[PDB]
Amino acid sequence: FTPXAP
Amino acid sequence: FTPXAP
Amino acid sequence: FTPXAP
Amino acid sequence: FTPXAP
Amino acid sequence: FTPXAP
Amino acid sequence: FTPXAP
Amino acid sequence: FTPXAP
Amino acid sequence: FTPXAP
Amino acid sequence: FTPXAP
Amino acid sequence: DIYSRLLKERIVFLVGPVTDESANLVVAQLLFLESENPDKDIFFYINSPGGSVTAGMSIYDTMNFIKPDVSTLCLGQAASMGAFLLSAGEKGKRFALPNSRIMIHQPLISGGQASDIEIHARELLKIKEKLNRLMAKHCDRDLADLERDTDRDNFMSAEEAKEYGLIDQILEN
Amino acid sequence: DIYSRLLKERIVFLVGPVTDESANLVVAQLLFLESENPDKDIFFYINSPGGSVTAGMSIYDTMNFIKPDVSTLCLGQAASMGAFLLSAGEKGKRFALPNSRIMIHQPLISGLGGQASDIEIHARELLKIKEKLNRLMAKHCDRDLADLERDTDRDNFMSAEEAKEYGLIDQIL
Amino acid sequence: DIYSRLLKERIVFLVGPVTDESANLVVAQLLFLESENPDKDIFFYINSPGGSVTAGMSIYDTMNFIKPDVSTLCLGQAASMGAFLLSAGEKGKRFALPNSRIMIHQPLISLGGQASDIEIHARELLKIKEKLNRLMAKHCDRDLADLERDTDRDNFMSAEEAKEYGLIDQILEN
Amino acid sequence: DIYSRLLKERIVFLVGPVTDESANLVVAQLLFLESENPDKDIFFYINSPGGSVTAGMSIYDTMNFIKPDVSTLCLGQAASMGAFLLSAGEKGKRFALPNSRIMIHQPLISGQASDIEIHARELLKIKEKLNRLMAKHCDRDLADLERDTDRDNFMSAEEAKEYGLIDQILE
Amino acid sequence: DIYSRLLKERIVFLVGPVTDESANLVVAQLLFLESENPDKDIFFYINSPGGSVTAGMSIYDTMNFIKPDVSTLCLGQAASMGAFLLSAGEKGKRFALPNSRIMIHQPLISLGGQASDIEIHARELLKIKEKLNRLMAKHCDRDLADLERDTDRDNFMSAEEAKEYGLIDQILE
Amino acid sequence: DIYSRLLKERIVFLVGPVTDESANLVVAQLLFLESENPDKDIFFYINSPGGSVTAGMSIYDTMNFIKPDVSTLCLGQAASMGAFLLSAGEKGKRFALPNSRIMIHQPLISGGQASDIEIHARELLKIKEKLNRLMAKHCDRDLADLERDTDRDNFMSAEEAKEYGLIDQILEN
Amino acid sequence: DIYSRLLKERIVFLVGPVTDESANLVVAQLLFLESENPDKDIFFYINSPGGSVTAGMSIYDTMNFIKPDVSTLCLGQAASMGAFLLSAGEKGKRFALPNSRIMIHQPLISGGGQASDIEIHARELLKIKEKLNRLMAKHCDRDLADLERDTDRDNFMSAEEAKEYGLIDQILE
Amino acid sequence: DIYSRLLKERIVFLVGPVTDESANLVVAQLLFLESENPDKDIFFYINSPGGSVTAGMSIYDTMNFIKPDVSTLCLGQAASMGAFLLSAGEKGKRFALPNSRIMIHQPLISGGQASDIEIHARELLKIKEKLNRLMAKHCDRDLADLERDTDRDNFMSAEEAKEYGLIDQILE
Amino acid sequence: DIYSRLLKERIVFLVGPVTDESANLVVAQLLFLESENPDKDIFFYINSPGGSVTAGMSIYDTMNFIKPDVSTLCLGQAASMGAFLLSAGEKGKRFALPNSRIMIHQPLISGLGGQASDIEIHARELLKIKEKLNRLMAKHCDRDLADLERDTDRDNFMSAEEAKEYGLIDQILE
Amino acid sequence: DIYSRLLKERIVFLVGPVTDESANLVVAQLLFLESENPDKDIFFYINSPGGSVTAGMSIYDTMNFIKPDVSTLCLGQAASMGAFLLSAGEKGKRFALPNSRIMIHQPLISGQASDIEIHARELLKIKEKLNRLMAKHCDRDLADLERDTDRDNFMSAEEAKEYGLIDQILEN
Amino acid sequence: DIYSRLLKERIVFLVGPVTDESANLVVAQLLFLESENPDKDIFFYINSPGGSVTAGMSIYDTMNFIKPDVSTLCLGQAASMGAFLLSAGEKGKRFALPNSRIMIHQPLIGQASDIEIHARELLKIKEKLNRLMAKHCDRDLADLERDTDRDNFMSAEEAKEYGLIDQILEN
Ligand SMILES: *C(=O)CCCCCCC
Ligand SMILES: *C(=O)CCCCCCC
Ligand SMILES: *C(=O)CCCCCCC
Ligand SMILES: *C(=O)CCCCCCC
Ligand SMILES: *C(=O)CCCCCCC
Ligand SMILES: *C(=O)CCCCCCC
Ligand SMILES: *C(=O)CCCCCCC
Ligand SMILES: *C(=O)CCCCCCC
Ligand SMILES: *C(=O)CCCCCCC
Repeated sequence: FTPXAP
Repeated sequence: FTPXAP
Repeated sequence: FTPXAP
Repeated sequence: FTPXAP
Repeated sequence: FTPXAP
Repeated sequence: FTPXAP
Repeated sequence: FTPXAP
Repeated sequence: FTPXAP
Repeated sequence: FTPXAP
Repeated sequence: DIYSRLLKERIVFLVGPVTDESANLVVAQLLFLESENPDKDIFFYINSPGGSVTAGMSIYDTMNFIKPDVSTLCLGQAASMGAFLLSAGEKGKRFALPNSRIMIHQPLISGGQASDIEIHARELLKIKEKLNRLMAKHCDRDLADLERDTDRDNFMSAEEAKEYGLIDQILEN
Repeated sequence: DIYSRLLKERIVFLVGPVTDESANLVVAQLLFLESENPDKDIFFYINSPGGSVTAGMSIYDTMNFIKPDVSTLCLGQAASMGAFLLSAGEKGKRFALPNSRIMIHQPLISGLGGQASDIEIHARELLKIKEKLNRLMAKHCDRDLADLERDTDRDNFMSAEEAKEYGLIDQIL
Repeated sequence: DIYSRLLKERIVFLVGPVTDESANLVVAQLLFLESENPDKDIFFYINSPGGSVTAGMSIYDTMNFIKPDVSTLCLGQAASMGAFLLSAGEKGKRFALPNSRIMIHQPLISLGGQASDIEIHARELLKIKEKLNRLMAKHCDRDLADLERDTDRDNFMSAEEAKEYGLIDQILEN
Repeated sequence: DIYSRLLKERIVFLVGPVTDESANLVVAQLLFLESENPDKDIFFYINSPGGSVTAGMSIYDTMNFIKPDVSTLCLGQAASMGAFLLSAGEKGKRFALPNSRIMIHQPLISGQASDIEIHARELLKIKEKLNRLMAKHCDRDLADLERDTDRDNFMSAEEAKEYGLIDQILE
Repeated sequence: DIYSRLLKERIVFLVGPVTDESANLVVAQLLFLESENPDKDIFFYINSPGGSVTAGMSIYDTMNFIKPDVSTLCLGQAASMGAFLLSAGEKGKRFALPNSRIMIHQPLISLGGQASDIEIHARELLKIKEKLNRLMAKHCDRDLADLERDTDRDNFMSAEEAKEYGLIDQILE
Repeated sequence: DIYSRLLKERIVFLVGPVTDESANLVVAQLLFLESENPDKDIFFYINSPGGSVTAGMSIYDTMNFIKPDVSTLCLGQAASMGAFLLSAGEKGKRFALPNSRIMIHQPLISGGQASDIEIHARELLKIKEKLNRLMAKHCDRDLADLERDTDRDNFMSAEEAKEYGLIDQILEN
Repeated sequence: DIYSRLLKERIVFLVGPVTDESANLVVAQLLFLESENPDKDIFFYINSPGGSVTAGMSIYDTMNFIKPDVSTLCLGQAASMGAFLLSAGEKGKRFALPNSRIMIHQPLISGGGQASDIEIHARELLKIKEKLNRLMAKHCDRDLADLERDTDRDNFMSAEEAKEYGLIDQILE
Repeated sequence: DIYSRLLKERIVFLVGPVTDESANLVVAQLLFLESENPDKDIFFYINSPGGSVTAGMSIYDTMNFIKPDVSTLCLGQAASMGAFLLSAGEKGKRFALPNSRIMIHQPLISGGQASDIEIHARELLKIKEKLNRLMAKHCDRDLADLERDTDRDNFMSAEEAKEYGLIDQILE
Repeated sequence: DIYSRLLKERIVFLVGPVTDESANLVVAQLLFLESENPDKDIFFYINSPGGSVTAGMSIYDTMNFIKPDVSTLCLGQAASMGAFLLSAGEKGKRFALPNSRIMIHQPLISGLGGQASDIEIHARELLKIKEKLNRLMAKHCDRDLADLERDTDRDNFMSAEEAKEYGLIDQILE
Repeated sequence: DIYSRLLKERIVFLVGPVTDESANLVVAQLLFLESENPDKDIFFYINSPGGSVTAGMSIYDTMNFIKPDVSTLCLGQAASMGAFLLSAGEKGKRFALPNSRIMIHQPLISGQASDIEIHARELLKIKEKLNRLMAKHCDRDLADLERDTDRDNFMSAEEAKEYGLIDQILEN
Repeated sequence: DIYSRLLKERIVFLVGPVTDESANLVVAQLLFLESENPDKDIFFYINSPGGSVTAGMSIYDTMNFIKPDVSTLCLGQAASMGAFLLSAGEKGKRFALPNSRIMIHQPLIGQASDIEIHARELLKIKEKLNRLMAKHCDRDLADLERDTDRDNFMSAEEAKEYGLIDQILEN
């Protein structure tokens, strides 16, 4: 899950 | 059952 | 059962 | 059971 | 069963 | 099983 | 779990 | 199991 | 388990 | 009750499977009815799929031992040990209802050591031959007929049972 | 004890499955009511899902053998052998209540069998039972054998009005 | 009931398995019939596949203790302890119906735990086996070796074979 | 009924397992038979494989409490608590039939270490009580019954008479 | 029957588990005996392994409410609620047979859903524990700390230990 | 593995019941070996009690379709469909070990409406007749021989099987 | 494989119930990722219905001990211990997907012995209940009393309600 | 692994019940070992309580068909068909360990029409007669001997099996 | 896999019940780590609800026999034999995570068996096991044997603070 | 696996019940280890509650047949056939860990009177055999072992050495 | 293996029930395919009878989060949460095979307080599912409240008219 996690 | 039994 | 018992 | 109960 | 009980 | 199979 | 194990 | 098998 | 097993 | 009161008319029932309990209840009623009058016919009404050979034999020997004739009548069905008992009635007084069914077959089973299985197999084959012989007597036929015709389940209509020698008369409306 | 007050009025009930036990209870009452009066009607009330073909046949043959007319009345439902016995009442005296249900079908088995020979034997017996039941019910309904063969192929549910049209009952109370 | 009316004629039934409860019902009736008349025979009708040894011994010992002769009759079958009680009737008064069946065999079981306990129970079972063979040999007027040989496995007998063996005295005919 | 007629002759039966229910029926008949006549003997016929030790103890204490002597007779078998009750009859009046069987054995069973100790301690107390009382019945020592019930002890009528558990074998 | 004749001597039995069914059967007999004569002692014979605490309380409160003294006697055993009821007899009239056994222990179950519900039932179980320990301490004229110690685990007692403990008054030879 | 090394020499095994899975495993190996060399014989080793007639027919049709001769060999036993496949080997190349067992019998199974039971009974009898005819061909016997001899379970030694026509040679020590 | 490929990007999964196996597998991956690079955040993806409290606590304490920030992200659902671990992520880096669901509740048992033992375990369960409320109040920056009210029964929360409550920081695109 | 390392020295194991697959694994190894060298002895180690008679017969016929002598050795126990296969080793090359146990007994079983029960009972007695006769030859005794001595469970020490003729030599 | 990479750093896990299988798996790793270097500490991570006394005793003796100091760490929980083994680590190197719980109690059995003599035997063995564990764990905790006798009478749940106060661990890790 | 590395130091394990299956693995490893070097000791680590008598006997005879001394060590427990095998190690090379436990007892278990007698006799033969052999292992009188195995007999390590069942307790 | 070769072409399968385990496998493959190339479409083949709503929501939120268009295709059937995910494909790129079957329905599954809570939670799920699928189908919410009231079986063509798929793939 980027951005932001990662 | 008559006649004949009985 | 006679004769003979009884 | 007597005596004593009854 | 006598004799002897009863 | 030879002879004969094979 | 260092420090200290290890 | 030797001797003797084998 | 040494000494002595082994 | 009412089975009571049919018993008062010298009618005995066998309904459902032949077991040690069904048999000794039937045997007791036979002994009682002979006691009340050893010279009047008794009427053995059968609606049974079969059951224990030894229990059926206990009824059978009782039917033959007492003085009164044991008339048999099949209502619903008489199969295996039940058909055996039906055929055991006094000859001339074995009856069936028009849509009754009869079935006959060789013995059936639902052992440990080979020696023990050998023993119980002989006992089963002795039973098969005894039953085939007796029913050949009941039907006035050859043992070979009964041997051939009990090999598998043999369903008979009331008219086929009368031809076979298994009953004497089909009762009519 | 309520059931005996109805039996004194010559009402016999069949409630629940047709089994050897329930069947023979009905037969005993039929025989009992005839002895008390061979000249008055008997009223056979049926609320049953069906049951054993042979056990029902013992009821059927008794209904046809005795001197009294056996009137039949359906309350709740009459299915399979239950419907068969309903259609077997004296013609003109087969009744159903307005919300009664009738259902007819060919025979069926829960399970079966072991060897191909044995399964063949029991297939034939079951097809014989099927043809007999269709023939008899074709007569009860004053209908063609071809009609009943068509109409029992699968489960056939009928209202009281559908059953009266069919010939299976006579009128609705 | 009708079974009550059979007791008025001094007939007692054993139908089905020999259990503590069926046994004591028979024992009580034997004491009762003796109470009513110590001088008339009693008639013990047997149709049983067998059952408990100890329950059978309780019936057996009562048959032997009372003054009245206990006549025995087999209808259907008498197997294992049922045949034992059949053979135990007063000699001359043991009967079977023409198609009755008799079976005799050594004790059977279906065991427990430690080797000590199993030796104890095997030894008890052999004592039971030997007692039953000795008593049966006496009832049949045969050698213990006959009953030892002939009970090794299930031994099924027709009524005529049972009379030949010494277990019954007469077959009752049509 | 047949059993009512036997009770009229002061015969009480224990047939089958010793349970609270079978025990209290015997206890009821004992108190009743004493009520009917405290001066005639009672005859306790036993055919039992054993059962509850506590339930048997209720029969035992009742046998010892009432005025009438309670004669015991074993028919079929008297095992475990059944043998205990057999040996508890009035000495001189404990009988067995010729082919009766007597069996005696130590107690048998089929949480926390503390709870396990407690029940072990109670089981050994029950074992010791039964061995002691039966030694008293046989006029032998506690050590005797401890040795002879260590595993299952099957006895004929003559072995039971020799042991002191019965007095006489009926012809 | 036999139990009928014992009741006319004002003897009531509790044999087996303490259930709602056995307890109210005891309560009914206690009321009936008081009804026939409110001034003669009642004799409560107990052979029980224990059972429902709530059902036991219904017997207990009945024993304490009625006019007659309820003597208790232990034969065989009195364990858990059975021992509670035994100790509940009229003081001076609580007896045991020489080889009777008494057992007392803290409550036991065989919880639960949410922690709040478990807290509630845990607290309710401890109130039951303390209530029975407090009441029994009064029966025995001992301190609650004594009963807490001695019911912590199963406490088996001979009749002599029970009399020494204060749980019965006197042992009948 | 070692079984892979046996396939390397054109040996295919059927061990245990013939099921769709085991049958198709044999089929895959037969096609595979023919792919590797359509001109060398294949050796089909059979130790099987039988199973699915359908799965066996899948093996059978594959044996007859491929170019290579499929020699069959029985070790242990070949019963029902196992015996069928054994007898189906190339004539002159069907072998059994000295203490092998062969058994042949008519089809056996262990349904619903009378129509459905008739349908399946008729299908089972076609299977019986088909299996009898094919095996009559395999053994060079009259169809009446197989109809007679498969009526019930027919256990055969290797010499009884060689004489029957089901195998050709018995391999010897 | 694929889950091993997510681990190279420092993604750790907790999928399904929290048990001793899944917990220490998560712990092992957390220790592993820290050794490889103690300075990069770790991303703990949670889709879990809850599970063992002690097993979840080992994950939790591992999350707090290691040097890397542990971001938590809810996909699918985070219930009971799953919600606890989700809220335990590094403040500022706790995420949920738009249709994620969060649920929090007091401890629960499915299904003891003596009142002393029941009390001890009830006391243990209430300690766990109180510990869980306090830690979750710290995670959510709320008063202990809020969480005591809000875990009393099952508390289902949308992703928006979860961030409003303080349980996550950020709902992704 | 170790069991294949034992196979390199021409050692074959039968451990546990005799089933179609434990049997066909043994048959496959026997054919393999003969393939590797048709002229060296094979050593068949047996620790088995028994099992399928037909499954055992396939091993038995394989032992007798292949060219190599099959030496047998009992460790732990050889019972029923396990005792059968033990006795079937090359005479002079059947061994047991000192505390081995041998057991022999007649066949035993755990159905339909009387005609069908007769067929299966007769087949059971033929199997009984075949096993007794074959084992009588292995022991240089008679069929009647084996009928007497398998009538019930017959447990034998290693020393009793050598006296009986089922093994040749106890290894110590 | 990851667990072998943890073994390279001389970490041994015990996760779940202590069984003959898990115990000998741990024992092999302890002997292996000693073989690779007898002079570096070993780290025994424990998350276990307990299990078999003999299987745990097998791990215990290996910890005491080998030359390396065996540090123990509790994560999740260490209950019964798990708590015993935690307390068995080298003094000064027994650790717990902040929210770990330790539980100690006397032995317990599922459910007993045979004759009264046999039950006496097994009760006696059980009380011997009970006393040995109380004696040994008091030594691990540097307490009076009487303290452990009182405190394991029933299930004794401890927080990490409580386990350190009790003497079962040396230090809580943060 | 590490267990192979224990095998390279000539360590053989028996963990859990003694079965035909676990027993023959132990037997196979012993034979392999003799093959690798018949002059170096083998160290048999035992943690077992017992199991099959015949399966244990197959291990037993293998310990006695192979040339290398088989040292035994009890860790955790050695009960029934496990204690038997422990006691069978080379005299002077039977060890126990300080808190291991040993238990010995007479044989235990889980038709026709003739069949029950046959199995009762075989059970008593096994009992007497085990008692005699254990007397030889422990240098004791047969009367000791008959009395001392009548019921379950639990022994600490110090008691097992005193009994003659092991020789030395490992202390470090 | 064969499923590995299908993933190389950016095909992910969902076959059988939607569980936490199968759902996370699809989520992982979605994340993997995007990282391999965020600019090529992904093809989601669905043959599922349904399953866990939360587990399906996990896939759904991933489908909407990642950059690539997620094409969906029904083969065999797409029922319950499977139908939800089918309808969730990138619009214009939702496909079905000619004899596929689509079924849509409402969600289906202590103390009264606890039962109220879960009834309320189930009703939220029902309303969310109807609202989202109405958006997926470009239909009015009342249609979905009516048409998911009981099991609603749809052919591929009824599904295309409903707004649930875009194309039926021809032959
Ligand atoms: C969130 O965007 C996670 C992405 C993971 C990519 C790695 C795929 C193996
Ligand atoms: C045949 O018609 C029998 C009739 C029986 C009448 C007796 C009434 C209970
Ligand atoms: C043998 O014939 C016995 C007859 C007894 C008749 C009494 C009827 C109840
Ligand atoms: C105590 O001895 C009580 C006796 C009661 C007798 C009543 C009659 C059953
Ligand atoms: C011993 O002979 C007992 C006899 C009892 C007779 C009474 C019959 C009811
Ligand atoms: C018959 O003798 C066949 C032997 C095959 C040997 C090949 C080994 C795999
Ligand atoms: C405590 O910090 C232990 C860390 C272990 C790291 C090794 C990773 C495989
Ligand atoms: C008998 O001594 C057999 C020995 C076999 C050794 C091979 C090593 C695996
Ligand atoms: C006893 O000290 C044994 C040690 C074994 C060391 C090597 C482990 C692979």
